[PDB]
Amino acid sequence: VDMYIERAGDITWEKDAEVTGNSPRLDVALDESGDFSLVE
Amino acid sequence: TTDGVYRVMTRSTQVGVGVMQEGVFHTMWHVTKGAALRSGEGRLDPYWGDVKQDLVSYCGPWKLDAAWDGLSEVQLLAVPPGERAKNIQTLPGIFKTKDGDIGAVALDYPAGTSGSPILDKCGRVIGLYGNGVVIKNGSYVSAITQGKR
Ligand SMILES: N=C(N)N[C@@H]1CCCCNC(=O)[C@H](CCCCN)NC(=O)[C@H](Cc2ccc(O)c(N)c2)NC(=O)Cc2cccc(c2)CNC(=O)CNC1=O
Repeated sequence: VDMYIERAGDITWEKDAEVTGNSPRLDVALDESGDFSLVE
Repeated sequence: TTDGVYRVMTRSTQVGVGVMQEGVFHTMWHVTKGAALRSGEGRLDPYWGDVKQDLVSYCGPWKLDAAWDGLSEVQLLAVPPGERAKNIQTLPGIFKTKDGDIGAVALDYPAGTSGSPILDKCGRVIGLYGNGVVIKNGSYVSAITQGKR
């Protein structure tokens, strides 16, 4: 079970990047196992 | 252990992504479950982790301390399986929890993109992508998950 890493890039901000996605405001809960769920 | 963003692979399948900064490798716990990592010919051992935060660091303590300012657009430096690293800009939403608000990004990528860094305009890593919720239409919203340095 060989788990390994390989470099993929430099960490930089890219000027004039594509902007997408909305900005949802959600009520959520986080349990002790690190799982988020919606509060409905 | 040169600074940068890395794919986390198993042998190959990409199971996630992480950040090398200040000699410490940072990823989400669910990517590795704390298992040791090979880097070229060297072994990286876990140092710190927290299941509830879904984070783990290797070779030293968590180094990423920048925080979302609660106002500005951010960039996901997405490293999807089989695709080159790319930056996607977005205005975060909010996870409202009993313990406070967490910035959150409504960007949906394959599971193996877990651990991709989220950046502020100075290029600082304000958290990692990939612990989130599935909303009613089936799309995904990720917390901006950041540790404590
Ligand atoms: N479902 C999607 N549209 N997009 C997701 C994006 C995955 C991005 C990387 N993160 C992960 O893999 C983590 C791992 C586990 C970390 C746990 N502490 N994941 C997640 O947070 C969520 C957690 C979750 C699960 C169910 C929920 O009701 C809520 N509130 C939250 N886990 C999933 O969605 C699983 C899932 C659910 C439904 C359909 C799919 C996958 C099929 N989609 C894909 O295989 C690729 N896309 C996908 O898998």
